[PDB]
Amino acid sequence: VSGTGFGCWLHEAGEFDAAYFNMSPREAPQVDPAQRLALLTATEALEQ
Amino acid sequence: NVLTNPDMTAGLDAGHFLSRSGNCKTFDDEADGYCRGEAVVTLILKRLPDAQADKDPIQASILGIATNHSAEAASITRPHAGAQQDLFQQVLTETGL
Amino acid sequence: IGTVWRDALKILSEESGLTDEELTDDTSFADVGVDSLMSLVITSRLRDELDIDFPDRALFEECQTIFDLRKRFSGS
Repeated sequence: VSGTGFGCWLHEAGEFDAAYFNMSPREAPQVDPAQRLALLTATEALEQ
Repeated sequence: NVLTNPDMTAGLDAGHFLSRSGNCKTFDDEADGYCRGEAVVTLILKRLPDAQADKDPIQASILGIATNHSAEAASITRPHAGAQQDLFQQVLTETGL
Repeated sequence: IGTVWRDALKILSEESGLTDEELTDDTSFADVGVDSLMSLVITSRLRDELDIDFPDRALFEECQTIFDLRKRFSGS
């Protein structure tokens, strides 16, 4: 049991565009949100 | 590499990565996955002239090293022979052998 | 073939988590997101229950779209 419960959070960490990245609805929830956010941000940076 | 999480073994077997029969049988006609092992290894490296001038014991020399990705594979986990051949040729040409 | 095809489509929809609205004939297995890893599960379940013959090649390799899988299932 922790003594602190604070922190700054990403409230849209579970949002992803599976169809764009050739994923499947059953595969997507199994991918760490870190990987999904990395994909999204990398694509945005490359396009920018 | 020390294995202590059963979940990792379960997830590797769920992905059909591990053989359910025995050890890794490479070049065998009945290869059906690999076996999980443990090992810790540490090496000491140094540029050759600095080792020679230091009277250090030398037992091998690294001539070259390279890395790439098999991003053209049919699947993410599946290998790609073309990328491996390009990597080998690149290292060989760079090393001068 | 009709009953086998319906059961196979149900199996594919379960494993893919799709609708069967967009898992149509034109659908391409690559866009769906079926890897060889998932095609192995599809074929294993298929052989275990339906008793159909899909060994050593999965589906995504030989069957690019649902057309090819349905054709294979028809046994033409």
